[PDB]
Amino acid sequence: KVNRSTALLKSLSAERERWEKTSETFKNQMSTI
Repeated sequence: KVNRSTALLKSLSAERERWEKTSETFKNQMSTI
């Protein structure tokens, strides 16, 4: 279904941005160990 795929694309884009943020915070914790 088209709505199904569109919702998946939106949620995976949000997840991609979230995981970029998560990698940034992991590097920040890396800098302070």
